[PDB]
Amino acid sequence: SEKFAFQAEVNRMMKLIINSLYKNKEIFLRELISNASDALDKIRLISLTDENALAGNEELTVKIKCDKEKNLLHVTDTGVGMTREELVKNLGTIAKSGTSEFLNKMTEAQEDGQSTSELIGQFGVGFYSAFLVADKVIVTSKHNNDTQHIWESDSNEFSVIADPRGNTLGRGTTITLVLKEEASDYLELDTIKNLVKKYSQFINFPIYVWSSKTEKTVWDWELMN
Repeated sequence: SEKFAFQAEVNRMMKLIINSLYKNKEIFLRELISNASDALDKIRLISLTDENALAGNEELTVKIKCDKEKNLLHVTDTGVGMTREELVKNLGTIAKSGTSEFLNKMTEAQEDGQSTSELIGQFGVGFYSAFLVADKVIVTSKHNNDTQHIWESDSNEFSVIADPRGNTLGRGTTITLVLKEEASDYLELDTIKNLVKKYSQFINFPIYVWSSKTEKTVWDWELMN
């Protein structure tokens, strides 16, 4: 277990973003899906140049799941996944070149009143919008060149620890959200299914949502796109 603090710029960008979308929280799910999407492309492309790319988990899916009892929301993809170093640099710092660009474009557009929603998605920095509805955000990730790890933060800091459960993902990443009190509605299946459906009609991968039929009840992944 090792704790860290966010780069300054990432603290600023976290706020802009939480500010930009303050009245359209639902967008946090749009992004979490996009990211997943991107992650799955990453590996697919990689499967072109490597015969063992999918050896860890032969699937390429995105699977949402609500846990009302424990107040949790999960969004797992069998994408490329992240190594320990990337969890710390990609989430805790301004690693890319296009991220700095977004910090500038965002402040210039936000000042002249122009639409920003598109900016966040444009530069894929949408991950931080998860703090709009979550008190705690946890990212479990297994990548082919490392072991499984856990990242967790309440935005005031973050920490990374190797996952004591061992490689349970195969390959991929799980974004676990500890929902705020005012977001307990995102735990309702019907609410989640419409939002997932609404933001995945452009994903090149199948997106499932652990659902119930129903007293006899049957639970199973339901294809949404």
